[PDB]
Formats: sequence, C-alpha cells, structure tokens
Amino acid sequence: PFFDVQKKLGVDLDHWMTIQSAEQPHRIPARCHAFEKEWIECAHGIGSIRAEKECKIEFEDFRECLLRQKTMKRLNAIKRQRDKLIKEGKYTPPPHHSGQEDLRP
Amino acid sequence: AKTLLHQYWDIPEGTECHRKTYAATSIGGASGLVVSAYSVALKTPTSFLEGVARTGRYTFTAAAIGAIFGLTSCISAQVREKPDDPLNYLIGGCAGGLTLGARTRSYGIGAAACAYMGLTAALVKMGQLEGWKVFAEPKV
Amino acid sequence: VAAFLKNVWAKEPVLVASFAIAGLAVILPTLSPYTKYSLMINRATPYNYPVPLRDDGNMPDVPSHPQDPQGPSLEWLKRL
Amino acid sequence: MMTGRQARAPLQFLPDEARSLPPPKLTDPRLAYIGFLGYCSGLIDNAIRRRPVLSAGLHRQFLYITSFVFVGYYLLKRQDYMYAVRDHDMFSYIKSHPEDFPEKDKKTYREVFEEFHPVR
Amino acid sequence: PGIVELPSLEDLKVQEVKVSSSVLKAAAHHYGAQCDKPNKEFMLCRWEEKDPRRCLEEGKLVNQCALEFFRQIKRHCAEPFTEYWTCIDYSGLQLFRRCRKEQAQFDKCVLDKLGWVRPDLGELSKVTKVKTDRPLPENPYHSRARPEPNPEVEGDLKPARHGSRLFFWTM
Amino acid sequence: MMTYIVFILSIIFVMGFVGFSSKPSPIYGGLGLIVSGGVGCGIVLNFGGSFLGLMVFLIYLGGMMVVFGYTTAMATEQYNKVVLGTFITGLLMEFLMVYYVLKDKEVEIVFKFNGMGDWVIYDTGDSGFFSEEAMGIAALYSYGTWLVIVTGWSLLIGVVVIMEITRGN
Amino acid sequence: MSLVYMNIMMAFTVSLTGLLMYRSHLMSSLLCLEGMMLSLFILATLMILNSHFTLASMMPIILLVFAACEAALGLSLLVMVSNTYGTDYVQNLNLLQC
Amino acid sequence: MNLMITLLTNFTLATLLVTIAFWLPQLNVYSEKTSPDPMGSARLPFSMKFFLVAITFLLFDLEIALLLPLPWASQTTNLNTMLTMALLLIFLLAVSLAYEWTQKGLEWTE
Amino acid sequence: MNPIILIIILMTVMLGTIIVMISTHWLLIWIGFEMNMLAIIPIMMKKHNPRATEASTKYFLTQSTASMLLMMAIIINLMFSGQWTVMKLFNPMASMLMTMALAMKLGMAPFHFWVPEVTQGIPLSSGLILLTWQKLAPMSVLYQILPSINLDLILTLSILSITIGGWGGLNQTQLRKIMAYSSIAHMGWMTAVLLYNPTMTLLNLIIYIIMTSTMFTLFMANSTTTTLSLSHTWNKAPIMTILVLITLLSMGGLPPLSGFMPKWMIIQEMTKNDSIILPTLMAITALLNLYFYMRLTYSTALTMFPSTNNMKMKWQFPTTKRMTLLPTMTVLSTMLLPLTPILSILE
Amino acid sequence: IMKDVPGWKVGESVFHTTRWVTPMMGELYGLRTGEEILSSTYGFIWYT
Ligand SMILES: CCCCCCCCCCCCCCCCCC(=O)OC[C@H](COP(=O)(O)OCCN)OC(=O)CCCCCCCCCCCCCCCCC
Ligand SMILES: CCCCCCCCCCCCCCCCCC(=O)OC[C@H](COP(=O)(O)OCCN)OC(=O)CCCCCCCCCCCCCCCCC
Repeated sequence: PFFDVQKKLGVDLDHWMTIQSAEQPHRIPARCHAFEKEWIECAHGIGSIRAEKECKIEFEDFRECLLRQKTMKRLNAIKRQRDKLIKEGKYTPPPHHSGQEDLRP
Repeated sequence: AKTLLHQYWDIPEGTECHRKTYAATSIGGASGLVVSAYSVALKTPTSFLEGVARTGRYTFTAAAIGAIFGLTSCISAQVREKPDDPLNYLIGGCAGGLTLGARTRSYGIGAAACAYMGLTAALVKMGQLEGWKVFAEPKV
Repeated sequence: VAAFLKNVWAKEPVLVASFAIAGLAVILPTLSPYTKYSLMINRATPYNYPVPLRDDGNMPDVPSHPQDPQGPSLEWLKRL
Repeated sequence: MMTGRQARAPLQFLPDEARSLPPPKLTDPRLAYIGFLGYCSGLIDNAIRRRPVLSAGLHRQFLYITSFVFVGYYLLKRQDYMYAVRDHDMFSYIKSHPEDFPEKDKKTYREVFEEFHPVR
Repeated sequence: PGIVELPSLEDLKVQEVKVSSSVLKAAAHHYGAQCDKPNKEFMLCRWEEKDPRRCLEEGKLVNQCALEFFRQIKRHCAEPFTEYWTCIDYSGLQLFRRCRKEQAQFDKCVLDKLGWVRPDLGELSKVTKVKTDRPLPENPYHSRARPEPNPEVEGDLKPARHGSRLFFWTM
Repeated sequence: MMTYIVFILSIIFVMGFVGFSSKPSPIYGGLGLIVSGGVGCGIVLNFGGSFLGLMVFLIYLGGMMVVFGYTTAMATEQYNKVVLGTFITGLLMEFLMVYYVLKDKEVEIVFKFNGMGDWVIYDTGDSGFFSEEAMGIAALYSYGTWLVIVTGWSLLIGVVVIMEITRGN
Repeated sequence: MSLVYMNIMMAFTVSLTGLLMYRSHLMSSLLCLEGMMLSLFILATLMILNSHFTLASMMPIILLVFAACEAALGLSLLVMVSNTYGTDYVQNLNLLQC
Repeated sequence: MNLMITLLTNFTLATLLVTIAFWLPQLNVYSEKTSPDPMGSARLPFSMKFFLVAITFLLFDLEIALLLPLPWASQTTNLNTMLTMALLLIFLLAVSLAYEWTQKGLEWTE
Repeated sequence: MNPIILIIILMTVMLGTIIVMISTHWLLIWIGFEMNMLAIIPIMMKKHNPRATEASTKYFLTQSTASMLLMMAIIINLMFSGQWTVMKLFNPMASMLMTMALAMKLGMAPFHFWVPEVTQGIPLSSGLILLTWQKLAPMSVLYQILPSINLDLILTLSILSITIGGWGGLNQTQLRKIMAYSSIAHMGWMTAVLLYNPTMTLLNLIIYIIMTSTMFTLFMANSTTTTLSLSHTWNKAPIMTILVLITLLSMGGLPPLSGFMPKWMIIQEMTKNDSIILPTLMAITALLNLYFYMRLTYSTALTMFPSTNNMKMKWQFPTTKRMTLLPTMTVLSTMLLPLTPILSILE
Repeated sequence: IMKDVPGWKVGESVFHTTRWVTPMMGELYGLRTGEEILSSTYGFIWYT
C-alpha cells in the first residue's frame, strides 16, 4: 500500500528531492535538465504502459545525456583511427592540437 | 539454463540420438551441479576429498539419468515412427528412474522413480505438445 | 519556586547558566526587531545574474537602466 | 488495478461520487450477519473470562453489536461504491472502443451444425 | 541521427578585449553602467534562444562596445586608471577596499572628463527591461508533439448490475 | 599516466578491499579498511567533493573506525593458507580486468564500461561564486526539514536502544 | 559508461562476498559490511557530483549517519555475545538449531 | 598537486627519521639479553564502561556531522526554518545527553 | 524495561513502517527500514538470555545485508534513471537486487533460514510483532514496483517458499517454529499472486495477519510454547481448546472457514491468466500445512492428554491476562466467508 | 581523419534532437595534448 498522505494533507515531505529537474537552490541547473524536462512532459498523465512506448526517443536522449555511452564510443573510434594513422605515418597533427595555438580570450 | 532447454528442444524427436543425448546429459549435469553446490554449502564435508567425491557422485548420477532418458526416448521415437507421443517420454522416464535405482542400489526407490518420473516426463511431453504454460505471463 | 532557583544556583551554577543561555537563545530571535534585517540582507545578495525581461510595453515598475529611479533600493542597508 | 482511478483523490474512504448511489438499508442481510458476528464475539468474550455467557454484562454485548454494525455499514458503503465504479469504467470503455467489441452475428439453430455423438 | 551545424571559422573571428582580470575589475562598475544596453540585449538573446550560434552577432556587438569603452577610458584617464588597476592587481583576492584612494581619484577624474557616475549598491544587480526587435522563439526546446491524454470519466455513477457478480453472491 | 589518477586510485581502493575482505585478522582488516577509506576519500577529492571527502576522514575514519578498532582491542586477544589464496585470486581477477579494460578500451561484465580516462565526463563550465556541493549540503536546514527530523529522531532512539541492550536487565 | 564506476562495483562485490562467507570472527563480518557501505558512499557521491544534482549532495551524509548507527548497534550486539561466551566466534551462536 | 607533494615529503621524512631511529643502534653489537605488566598472564577484563563511552562518542560524532554545515546554511533566505531546525538539532543533542545523565550512563567515568 | 521507553520504541517501529508506506523517495524508504529495524531490536532482547542475543545477532546480520542490497539497487536505479521517485525501476539488475533484498527482509525461501531460529529465540509477544507487523513494509514496496519485477524470479521464490515451508513445518514440535514455517508458506502464496492481482495479495495479507494474531494471542493467554504444554490446556480451560481448534482449522484453508477465502480467490485469479499447474501444485503443497495443523488439533482439542497433579492448584485461580481483542479476531478468522465480496474495499 | 571507414558521417550528433547540448570536456579537449587536459579538468581542483 502507498498511502498518499502528502497529497491528502498538502504537505511536501520528499517531492523536492524526487527529481533532478526540480527547484534547486540558487537556480543551479543540472547537466541534463532539458532532457529530463522533455521526458517528464512526455510521461505525465498517460501511465507507464503508454509512456514506455510512445515517446521513447525522449528517454533515449535522457539516458544518453546521463551515461554518455555513444559519445564515449564515438570518441574511442576517432582516437583509435587517429592512432592507427599516426603509427602508419600518413597523418600529421595540426599545430593547434599540439599546444601551439595561443587560445582566443 | 535457458539455452540448454532450447538446444534440447530444437532437435526434432527421433532424429538425432547423439545430440539429444548430449543435450539431456548437459541439463542433468547442470542440475546435479546445483544440487551438489547446495549440499556442500549447507552440509559441510569432512574434507576437500569427501566434498569433491560427493560432487562427482551427484553430478555423475544426474548426468547418467539425463543421458539414459534422452537415449531411450529418442530410440523409442525412432522405432515406433511416432515422434509426437508421450508414451516415448514415459518409457524414457522409467528408464531414468531405473538408472536412479541402479545408482542408489535399491530396487524399490528405482521402481517408484520409474513410475513417478515417467509420469512427469509424459506430463512435460503433453505440455510441450499442447502449449501448457508453467510460468504464465500476466494477461488480464 | 523562588528558593529553588537560589538553591540550584548555589549548588549547580553550570547547569543554571546553561539553561539560562539556552532560554535566551530560544526566546530572543522571536523578540528582536533586527531579524527582518537579516532576512532582507540575505535575500538582497546578488549571487546569480539578474536576467532581463523582454519589454512588451506594460512594465512601468521595471527600470530600463540600473540608474533609473524605479527598482529595489539598498539605502536602508547603506544607512541601517 | 484501479489505482489510476484512486490516484487523483487519494486517501478518501468514500469520494463525492459515492453519494449519488443508494445507501444500504439498515435491514441489510449483510449488516444483520455482521451484527450476529458482533454478538458471537461478545459471547466468546464472556466465555473466555469465565462469566455466565448469556447473562453477564449486557452493556458489553450491546456495545459489541453496535460497533460491528457501525463498521460494517461503512464497509458495505465502500464495497457498493467500488463495484459501481467497476461497472461504470467497464461500460465507458466498451462504449468508447466499438471496433474491439463487435456485434456477434447471432444465428438460429436451423442454420448451425452440431455433431451428434450417440450414447449406445 | 542528424548532423550538428557549426559556424565557419571566419564567423568566429573578432578582435578581442585583450586586458587582464584586474583591468576588467577596476572599471567593472563603469563598464556595467555605460555599456549596459548591448550587454543586456545579448544576455536576453542568450537566455531566450538557448543557443550561442543564435547569439554570435550580439556577442560581437558586446565586444565592439567594450572596446570602445576602453578606448574612451584611454583617451582621457589613462594614468589614474593605470594606478587604480595596478593597486587592484597587487592584492591576492583583488579587494576593492585596499584601493579606496586611487578609486576616488579615478572616479573624480572620469567624472570631470567624461561625465560618468559610478552606480551605487544594488543598482547593477537590478532586473531591467530590454526593447529588442528579434522575435521570441516559440519553441526553443525543439520539442515534438506531446502524446494525447487518456479519456477521462464522464457521467453519473450508477449501481452495479446484479451486484458483485462474484460466484453465487446476489449482491 | 597522470590523466589516469582517479583510475589508479580506484585500483588501489579495490585492491585494499580485496586485502581486508580476505579476513586475515580483525585488526588487520581494520587497518586495510582505514587505508581503503583514505584512498576512496582521495578519489572523491579528485572528483571535486572536498566536503564529502573531509566528512569521510572526520566521521568514518577519525570517529567510527576508531570505535571499531577500540572494540577490536577489547576482544580478539593478541598472539594462513585461505587468506593468501583469496588475496592472490582477487589480485588475479583485478589485474585481468585491468588488462582487458586497457587492451580493448571497452569491457562488458554486467554493464558496459569504457576504457578511456575518466576526465571526459567533466563539465566545461564554472559554478560562479559558490561551490555546488556546499550549497546542496547547506540546503538541509532550509529544504530538508523532514530529513532532519527523521535522522535526529533515529539518532536519539539509537542512543536509547544502545543504553537499553547493554544494561543486561 | 565510466571506469571508476566499474572499480567501485567490483569493490562492492568483493566486500559482499567477504561478508557472505564468514571465516571465524563476527568482527570481520562487521568490517565487510561497513566496507560495503563505504563503497556505496563513493559510488553515490561520484554519481551525484558528476550529474550536478545539487540537492542530492545531502544524501551521502544521511547514508553515513544511518549506517554508522547500524554499526553501533552491531558492535553492541557483538559485545553482548562476547560477554556471554568469552569470544566473538560465530560457531558459538548455534543454540537455536533446536 | 602541491598538496600531495607535501604529503609525500612529510611521509618520507617521517619514515627516514624512523628508519634512522631503528637501525642505527642495530649497527651496535652491545649484548644479547634473555629477559626471563603487574598481571602475569591474566585475561583482559571486558569493561562495559569503556565501550559505553566509545559508543556515546560515536553517536555524538554523528550528530556533529549533522551539525557541521551550519555556517553555510545560515546564508539561506528561509532563516526562520533554518534557525528552528538548528535549535531542534542541538536540543536533540541536549536531550540525548540528559537521558544518558539520568539513567546512570555516565557512572564511574562521569 | 520502562513502560515509557517501551512506548517510545513501539511508536518508533510504527513510525518507521509509516515512513516506508507514505514516502515517494527511495532514500526515505531506506531510512524507514533502518528506523524500524533499529527500534525493533530491543523488543527481541526484552528478556536478556543468550538465546535472545543470538536471535538478535542473526536478525541484525540478515537485515543489514538486505538493507545494503536495497541501497545498491536504489543507487543503480539512480545511475540509470537520474531520479528517486518510488515507482517502476529502470534497470533489470536494480530490479533483481531489490526483489532479492525484499525477499531477504520477508524471509522467503531460500533466504528463509533466519526466520525459525529468530522466532524461537524471542518471546511470544515480540515474535507476534515480528511475524505480523514487520511484513507490512516490504509487501508495500513490492506493491509499488510490480511493473519491474521479473516473473520467473518471483514465481520461483513463491513455489520454493511454499514447498520449503511445508516440509520444514512437518518436523517441528515447538509452536514458534511451526508459526515461522507457516509464515514462510503464506508469504509464498502472497507473492505468488502478486503480479496478477495485488488486491488478492492485500486480502491474503490481512487474513494471515488476523489468523496469526489470534493464534499467538491464544498462545500467550495460555502461556504455552511447546506441543505438550498446549496439550495440557483441556484440563485448565476447554473453551481455549475449542478456539485453537477452530482457528487451526481455519489456518489450513478448510471451508467454510475464513481461511479458505484467500487461496480460493488466488486460484480464481491465477486461472484467468491461463496458469493451471501452479495453483494445483500450491494447493497440493498446502495440504502439508494442513497436516501439521491437524496434528496440533489432535494433540490439543480432539484428545485428552494426561495431566499432572498441580493442575488443581491452577484450577483454584482465575486468569487476569489482558487478552486484547481475542474474541474479535477469533470471530473474524472463522466466520468471514459469507462476507467474501468485502474484498472490493481493498482495490 | 575519419575517411577510410565505410558508413561514417562527419559531425553526426548522437542525440535524436536538434536542440543545442553543452559539449563534453572530452568533446573539446579530446584531440589535444595531455598537458592541456590536465590543466583544464584537474586544474581547479589541484590548485593549492
Ligand atoms: C527550556 C530551555 C532550553 C532547554 C534545552 C537546551 C538545554 C541546554 C543545556 C543542556 C543540558 C543537558 C544536561 C542536563 C542534565 C540535567 C539533569 C541532571 O543532571 O540532574 C541531576 C542534577 C543533580 O545532580 P546529581 O543528581 O548529584 O548528579 C551528579 C552531579 N552532581 O540536578 C540538578 O542539578 C538540577 C537540574 C534541573 C534544574 C535546573 C534549573 C535551571 C534554571 C535556570 C533558570 C531558568 C532558565 C530558563 C529555562 C527553564 C528551565 C526550567
Ligand atoms: C493493507 C493493510 C495496512 C495495515 C493495516 C493494519 C495492520 C495492523 C497490524 C497489527 C499488528 C499487531 C502486532 C502485534 C501486537 C502489537 C502490540 C504489542 O506490542 O503487543 C505485545 C505486548 C507485549 O506486552 P507484554 O505484557 O510483555 O506481553 C507478554 C505477555 N504478558 O502486549 C501484549 O502481549 C498484550 C496481550 C494482548 C496483545 C494483543 C495484540 C493484538 C494485535 C492484533 C489485532 C488484530 C489485527 C489488527 C486488526 C486487523 C488488521 C488487518
């Protein structure tokens, strides 16, 4: 049994912590505020069964923001190809990627 | 344990005796290994040698039961030209029960195991034929 | 009630001092007139950016420049 | 099952929609059976404490019967309300989805065919 | 999925405000007072569009206004400002209270040369209003269509037909 | 190799966990747990959590493992093959996992893990004139009223419980 | 995902297998339990700090407080059984088989 | 960066001093000594008092860990709530101390 | 033990259970669990004998392991979802860890090894508190997370619990161990019917709570902890023998008693989802629970075991125990079958 | 660099949306030397 005492009484005992996109002190944003907001605006009011299938792409984007497996895999592939081309000797790194750029500001 | 059951049921019955026997032996050996693991956990042995002897005995008994059941059921399906028939599985179950009696070296437990595991194997065959569900998914 | 305080202040003065300090600490902030000053000093500290609002046409109160007369004032903080 | 129904207005014994339903009568057979349960509990209470069963403490047995009748009346009100909600949701879902609940083509027995198995 | 679009390297090219942190801190109040309109326009565009590629030109205008502010400082009040940011730059935490005298000298010099008045306390932290001509982003989160809600409850509640319909119970 | 500092610290953490989890003696287990807690606090500090790491040093090590070793000194009177065997095999699985991680830059055991250095996940922006974790902890007295109430009640009840069960009557 | 997550999961698994196989003493079981809590602390703290979840930064403090109260209760129980039997061995806690 | 350099320097200076303090009289060849506590072989008596004061310290240390973020928390806008929660926490500290006091918890190590 | 300290500790146990029931945050679920366990430990050690400390030690170790597994599942769910709302879980590993943590807290087989020893080592009132109140919170948490529960795992745990409970209770002579194995079998039934209709689980939980409370209250009323001391009751108070006879018949699910209704509705629910082998197996296995219940009724009510001489000295005095609510739960656990459609109030 | 591999799109976003996402630290400094990586990521934490 889940007795919703808080909704019956109007108190707010643990809803402030329950999500990351909630009211945070000093208006500090999280890394995945937008993705979580979009996923919540999907799943609200349609139940879990419909929300598990209807706009799953919002949840995939949220999970990709959270854990970042695809970005890590893409960086791994790019760096592996760069290492292979560097060792076989047909790629020269640019000056700005070797610490000789004298950055903008 | 999910892939062992599928690889046992992927072979058509009365077709490949060796592969069916091997799949049944692997399933039996896995069950005997589980039983032996729980036996050496809860009932600790006197030494390492007693524990490994108990493990080998239980695993070999279960593997022999599985091999005998699979070979007998497949042979009976081959001879009778009746692949979809629970009588072949009843014969194989009684053969497995007689093997269990031979391993424990007592006739009465072997005869009781013949009757009960032949009935159980027949029930499993009827469930495979009629599509009975044991862990049924929620539907309503 | 009156001789009890004298006896307990002659016998355990440390506990009398502790309880008196505790009572002062628990009844004084509800009585002082400077708590509201702490409230509006803490709420007037600019931690993050004052993001501007797009001028639709009806905001007489919102200034168009920091030196404009309209807007919150901290002269009370400068004087106190 | 019905938590989506009992989720917008939580922790309510009887919502405001329940008052549109007929209340149970005070001569309800279920209410009379619950009063009999209360009387039986009063008699057991007399029996376990070595009192005369049918004579000792008539006020105690009356309070037993009254308490059982009160709690049973409110439980019966809730039960009737929840079965009403079940039927209401069922009929609304049947009416809202006519494609999934087609009208069965009823046929008389002169057209249908049934195999005959003789008993001999 | 899609291909992320980036501006070309010529579009990111601008001449910079090549001054240190203490030089920026010494004239921070006058920079906030004098160059407020393009800064607030850029900040409104930034908080509304949520995309730096849509605020590149406003940032360019911010750079131009800051550069003209420092050119106007250099024309008339180079020496008192130089002393002020020097004594600001000596401090480890870069305190404003260790350099009150040079601050007053710089403020007086720039008041009688350029007519500039420094803001008081709380003035630069005010929320202002911005008149701009670029239209409001109607969909800045790039959100797609929301799922349709379930049908709700309608109609009066009626008693159950033949009661519970649980086995033999007639209620 | 300096970009892999948090990874190396995590290796030391899990190695100390293997060492103290082999149970050689309760006091040596306490020493290994103290070392592992120090290395884990180093991990948290290198990730940016100064307050949480200093809580680990102040409360876990300086305040609680003292009680554990203090109780260990009041029992287990002062003066194996199994301990060495499990320590060796735990070191073997650990270094096999490290080799399989670093050879292919990807691994799967239960979840999928990536073998690149863990500096990639960091945030490119600044937090302004405050630290985010300190504000999050400081919001306990303003937001976490209920959390404060239940935690304080549990602590007082724990004092009462400990006084109750050690009396013997 | 990241790598230090894998190392903290493996540390938790090592401490769990240490707890779940007693050797001789109850104190070693308590040490394995508290190492499990420490691994939970590190994992949750790293996730919360990397995710920039500001309001979740109070959670590891509450976790530490509650599990240290748990450990105080466990130490009291260990002291009670040591006073009963003269040692904290787990083979003396076998009266309830019958 | 500089902090762990300083930590390593302090650790290696301490271990250098300890190594010289140990192994320098080891180079002396003084003598061999046979040497054949007031209690000879008595078991350590288990005292509930020392364990009780240890556990009381641990619990008060936990409530100290709760009390620690007060200087940061005093900067909140909700000052009434923060003041009430702080006073409630220190009042719970005082109540636990008083319960230990009254039930003879602080007895013979007062 | 002080009456006031006992009152505060009991309200702390109920406060922990309430905190688990009403909260929408996983950390608050964890906090309520530790508050409940920390407060209930001194109820077990009320008498201060070595058996109580041994039972308390085993209970503490099991609950701490289950709690650490629960925190692991919560942290994994936070890692893979970024939130803490008590609802369906977003990882199969987190779901498996949480399901096994709740199974360890409930004492279902094969995590059942702590239940009979712990129940034997503690008094009858604390054992009643444990086996009745401690199971309200894990079943509520299971009631909140059913979209994420693996069906094979929970059904395996259920059938294992039922078989192991029946086979374990076949051999016992102490009443507390019998009650523990009976509890294990009933939680097997409750989590068997969980994924199809949790309202049936709530109904079974309520009926089992009432029946267990009645049996334990009769046990402390007669101050009996063994089979033979219970068999002495016919020469002291035969009305109690009649009450334990009807309650033990109702505990076995024999119609028309109120214990028939939970398994009747569970079998009704399981056959709607085309699961026929499992309800038959569970009924055939519950025949074993009926067997040792009927053995108890043989020893207590339907025969007259020999008594001793001092029973006369016990005849000369009346009872003064506060048998609280004993007639009410005695009536409610036997004659509630005609009010079977009352289960619609739990939906 | 990414030219020899078949089926590789240069600049393909990993997300299903066209909303701007704040770049990772490994997305910016991933193709540079280790000294700049150390000075950017651990530079503030290690600073005294
Ligand atoms: C309400 C205010 C806020 C309260 C919360 C914050 C409190 C802060 C201080 C925390 C103190 C914690 C410990 C308190 C222990 C008190 C009980 C006690 O020690 O009683 C015993 C003592 C007599 O000593 P004895 O029995 O011999 O013990 C050996 C030591 N001699 O007994 C005594 O010495 C008598 C102690 C009780 C009477 C003290 C009266 C003090 C009055 C001061 C003026 C009024 C202050 C305003 C508050 C109202 C106080 C009633
Ligand atoms: C969806 C459901 C949600 C939740 C719904 C509500 C659930 C209610 C669960 C009730 C659980 C009861 C737990 C056990 C009793 C608690 C009170 C207690 O502490 O009793 C023990 C106490 C010990 O005192 P002592 O004197 O030491 O006793 C030894 C004998 N001389 O005192 C005694 O021993 C005194 C002797 C008499 C004790 C009688 C206790 C009866 C309690 C159960 C009543 C019936 C169940 C509740 C109503 C129906 C709920 C479904």
